[PDB]
Amino acid sequence: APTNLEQVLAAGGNTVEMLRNSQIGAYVYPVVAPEFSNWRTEQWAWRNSAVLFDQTHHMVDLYIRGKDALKLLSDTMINSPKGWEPNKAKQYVPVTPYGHVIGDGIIFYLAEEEFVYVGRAPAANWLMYHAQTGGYNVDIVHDDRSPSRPMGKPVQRISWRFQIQGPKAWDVIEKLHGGTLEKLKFFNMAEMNIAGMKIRTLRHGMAGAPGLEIWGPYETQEKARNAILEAGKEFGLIPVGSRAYPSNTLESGWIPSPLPAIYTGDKLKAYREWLPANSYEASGAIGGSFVSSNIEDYYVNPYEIGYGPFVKFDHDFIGRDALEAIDPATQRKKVTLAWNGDDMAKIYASLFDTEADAHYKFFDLPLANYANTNADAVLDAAGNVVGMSMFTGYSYNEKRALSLATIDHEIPVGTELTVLWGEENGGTRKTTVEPHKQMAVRAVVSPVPYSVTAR
Amino acid sequence: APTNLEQVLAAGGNTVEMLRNSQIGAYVYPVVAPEFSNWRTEQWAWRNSAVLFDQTHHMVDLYIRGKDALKLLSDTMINSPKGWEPNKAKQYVPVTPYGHVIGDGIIFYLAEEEFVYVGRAPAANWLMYHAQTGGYNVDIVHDDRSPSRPMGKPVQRISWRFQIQGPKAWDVIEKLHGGTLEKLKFFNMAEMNIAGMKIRTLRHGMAGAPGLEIWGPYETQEKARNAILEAGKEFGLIPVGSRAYPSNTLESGWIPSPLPAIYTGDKLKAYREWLPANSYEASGAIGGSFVSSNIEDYYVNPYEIGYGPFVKFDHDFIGRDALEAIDPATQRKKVTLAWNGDDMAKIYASLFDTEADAHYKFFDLPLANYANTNADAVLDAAGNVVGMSMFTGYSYNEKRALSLATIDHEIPVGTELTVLWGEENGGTRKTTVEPHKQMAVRAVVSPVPYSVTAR
Repeated sequence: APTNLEQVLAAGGNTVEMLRNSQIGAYVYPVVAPEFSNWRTEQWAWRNSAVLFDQTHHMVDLYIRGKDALKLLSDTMINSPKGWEPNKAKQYVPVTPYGHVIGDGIIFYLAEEEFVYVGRAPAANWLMYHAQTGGYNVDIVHDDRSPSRPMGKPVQRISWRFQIQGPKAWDVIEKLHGGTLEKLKFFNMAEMNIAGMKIRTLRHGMAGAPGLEIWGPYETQEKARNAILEAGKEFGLIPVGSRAYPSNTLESGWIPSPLPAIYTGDKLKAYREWLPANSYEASGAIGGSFVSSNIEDYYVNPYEIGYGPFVKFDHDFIGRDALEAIDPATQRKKVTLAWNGDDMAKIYASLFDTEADAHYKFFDLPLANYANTNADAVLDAAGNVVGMSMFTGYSYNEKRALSLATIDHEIPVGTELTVLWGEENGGTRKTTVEPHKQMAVRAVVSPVPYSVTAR
Repeated sequence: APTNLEQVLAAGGNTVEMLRNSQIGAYVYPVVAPEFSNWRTEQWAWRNSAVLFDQTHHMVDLYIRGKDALKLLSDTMINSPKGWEPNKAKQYVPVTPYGHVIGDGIIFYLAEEEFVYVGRAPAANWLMYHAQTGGYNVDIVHDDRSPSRPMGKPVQRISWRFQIQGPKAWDVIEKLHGGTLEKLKFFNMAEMNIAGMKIRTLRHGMAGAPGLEIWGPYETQEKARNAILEAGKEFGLIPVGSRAYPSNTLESGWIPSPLPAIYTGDKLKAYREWLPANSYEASGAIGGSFVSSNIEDYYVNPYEIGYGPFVKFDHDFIGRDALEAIDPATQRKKVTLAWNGDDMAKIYASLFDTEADAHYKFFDLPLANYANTNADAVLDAAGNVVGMSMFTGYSYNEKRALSLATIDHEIPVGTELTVLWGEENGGTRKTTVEPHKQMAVRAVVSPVPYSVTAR
């Protein structure tokens, strides 16, 4: 009977309990082969040779055109619009009237009155809601991420999207281009040659080496991919599969999975009435050890997950007054947590114990998340909750399990905290969750992007 | 330049070195979603509730029709053809003139002069070769297994193929049928109702409970699957994904991956000249610790992997004289090996050691194979090679790592052997293999199908 999120919550009991017991299953990175060689060698190659990341399938694309497109973005983003011209992209971050992050994605300024958003569903949904109901003179084409389990059905996108990354990425890029390619400033857009095509580019990079994101119409996907793989053999470039790909951010530092902070607040009710009952927001899941009965305790604001530097009070935008009220120097801070190797060994050892009543929560490799939104409690030595761990996995490059977290600002790097791993009472009813007992895992606060920190 | 296997071997150096360093990558179970809930709960359900196995995509189908179809099978199988009539299936096992297993699969006797083979490529290739060159009045339609990495392209098969299994499987089956369904003898075929369709059935089962394999034309796949999932909710039936599915045989006892024993022998040269250069046989891979320079040391005969009882000297068949020369009571025997939990913990612990020069070979869960054909040496206390371990993984039902092996006949159950896990010299050049060091893993000989054995 419910058709929108507001009706789902009215009928669904406590919002946290619903989300933490959702039947949605895993958050899937679709369609791309799980592995091409193996996830360990694929992780190694983005730090030691070169890789082709296939980003064609796991993100929502919004094609936004019209007289009011730039206004729609300016009205809804914390980012400065001042001086923004075609061929520059931004990491679009919208907040609610209450100052909390809704989501984020990349907004490409393609030409006059032509933009494309690329990212998870929540910030796309917010843009569509405002384009539809806010009176904007704008046309939107929504191209959903691909189906999680296509089961043999054909898959289409409007565009393909790849990245070429790694210490030898620029060598591959210039080999493809046919000569020297200028390294522009980060997120500036241009073009390059690939097999006689003019391919638009976005200056990117990771682990201290420049790279590119590239895209084009879906029909040229194979033509481009085969040229990249062929030219890159000289430099050891290998394609990366969907098993290894999402673990890259454990090293790069981007938290992809903030809870869309839209479940409460009278000013957000019209949005809850617009969001479908089968939306990401209504159907998705929360996993991990952090327990509150108030869904607001799962919200983050931009300063807490690293977007403080993007906030610019130089344009009107939703949530501006709330952000101006915040003191940036007392906000929780994004860190990397380096999980203790002995504790990791203990977690895995418990899978092979034939006599114990229970084992510790299965920690998949290289990505251990088991919901759309991840929320593990971070504790100090006295047992206080001092942060929230939001994305969890393992780097073959570091031989460490790692998570991205937001913790109280005064905690110095090198501090050993604990992350409570697993859920309470044998686990929630999520279909990703097998019965298990919890473990406090020792974790050292480290910088973001990750760098090795003595304890 | 090479067009067939014979030319590949002539140009490729030592056959073992080629196969053990092949660039083919992983042996993939295609198209079916890796997980629907999670592989641990999916494994648990085939022993505690019910499951839908989706077998539509990982096997080759041969549709064999004609006056000489039955003769073609009789001439090539060790199995007795005596008294074989429509609506009985057999596990077809062909051997070479030298007595060695080529492969195996299920042959359905559908009607007069109508058969279908379902299994891995090698026994299908053998059938096609004999149908094409042996003078048989027979027509064959070859329907390949689905692509390993479809990457969004549409996937078609002629038939869908499911199994319904688990202790509550028969309850689900009878709910679908609309009433009582007679349990026929194993591998006898009949029919059942599913959503108003007449669905052909194959009597099957596992873990002491009866089940069915069912099939139909590809176009009714969804209609059947949705009815099965709907009727099975009452009994806790869940679909199984492609990550958990191939690990079922570690409990059931079937070794899927004998090396096709066709690389040597003058009587097999005509077959090597017929096999394409991109065949399973030419392009595939051998992985594991067992090292010989003679590819024949990787061969098995039917008595060594459990098909001795199928051998019937009551018809003419290829390899009959070689099998009659063998003494069945001195042949190596198929067993399950129960890997030591402390050693498993040590294998996994090494992934989290930031200071060690090397770690042990990654042991994926729940299936740890890293080639088409698996060959790990099994050692006794004195260091002698006493068997070959051929399929490796982990059962959440047992909380044990397990492998299927063939070992010297005189080794009693309960004996603790070792399996050498990993490859030598840092590992072969297979793309599934990360750099690693070896470990001798303690393993207790146990019966097949697996049952817990005190040491």
